[PDB]
Amino acid sequence: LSNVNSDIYFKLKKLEKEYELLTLQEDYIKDEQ
Amino acid sequence: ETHESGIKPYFEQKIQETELKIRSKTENVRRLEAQRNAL
Repeated sequence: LSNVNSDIYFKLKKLEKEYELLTLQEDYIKDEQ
Repeated sequence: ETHESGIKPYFEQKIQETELKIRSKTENVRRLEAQRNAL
């Protein structure tokens, strides 16, 4: 289970870099409309 | 196996704050997509 705990944090830190770019999308189409 | 289960929801608590956010933005940025599509 020590391979499940080291992968969780990593995945969370990886996917949140790609969903921080979809939160920029919110600001941008709020001012565009 | 029981020592690795008590320090595992607190590795996961830091990542689950960003995760709840990301459930509500996703709905919210498709909410403003629909308004903007009709305009």
